[PDB]
Amino acid sequence: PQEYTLIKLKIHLIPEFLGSIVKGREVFVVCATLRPETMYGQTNCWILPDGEYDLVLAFDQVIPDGVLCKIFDKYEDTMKECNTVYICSERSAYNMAYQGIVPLIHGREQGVSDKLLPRIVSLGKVYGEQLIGTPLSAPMTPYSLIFILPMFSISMEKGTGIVTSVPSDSPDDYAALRDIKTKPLLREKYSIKDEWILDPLEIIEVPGFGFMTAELLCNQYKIQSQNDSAKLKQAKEEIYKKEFYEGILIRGKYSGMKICDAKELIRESLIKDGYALIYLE
Repeated sequence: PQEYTLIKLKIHLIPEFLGSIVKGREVFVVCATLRPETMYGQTNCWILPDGEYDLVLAFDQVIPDGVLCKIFDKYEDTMKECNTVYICSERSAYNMAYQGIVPLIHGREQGVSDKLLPRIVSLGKVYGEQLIGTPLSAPMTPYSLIFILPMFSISMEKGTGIVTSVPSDSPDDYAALRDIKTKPLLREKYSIKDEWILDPLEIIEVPGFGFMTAELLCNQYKIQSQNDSAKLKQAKEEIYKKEFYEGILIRGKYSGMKICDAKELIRESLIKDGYALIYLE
């Protein structure tokens, strides 16, 4: 029952097809991480192309034993406290509703019965593929626009089904990004443009590994595709732990600190500046 940082990546250019649905509201794509420290190295964002994601109305402010949420009679009642849209899985939007991050509204249950059934405010459904190439304004990374690209190893059953890419220090991200870089047939299939593919960033030094720890571990485990999920799971646990203790930040406000010393502060800052939320799951 764990504490995630939910990172907000703002859509920088709203696709035509979503302009009617969105209506001058700020839209953010949202992703859950355990490693806010790593957000200095975002190169892209990852989405499941066949995944179905909702455009979910959300509270502008959150109030961060157990937790509150709010219900309203109708869509029109929320427009006061809610001028914000999050793209995410329906599943994860329900979790956010039950922690007070999105509004609920009075729905009536299907069928013969009267029973009150709380619903989120979905403005529409969208497939991931329809968002590939979308520019996002990402917090902390010095590339400051980054793009949505496809990753086929994403589970819709976890987080929001949309994920951050730090190929410098995430084996999954290294692997999915290398699959894009080295498979021209795959680029052509998703109309991937060369300018959407940004290089890894040097952000975290680990004694004996340097600044591309994910690439070295992928090699050491012999990870050949983003689909090698036993090896990736294992390697993800290794890098996590290794970087927690031995990793040194070489970027941003807290450069020169060990990650175990800076992680909390970095996370506090993200929540305080509005770049992220706490999300339990």
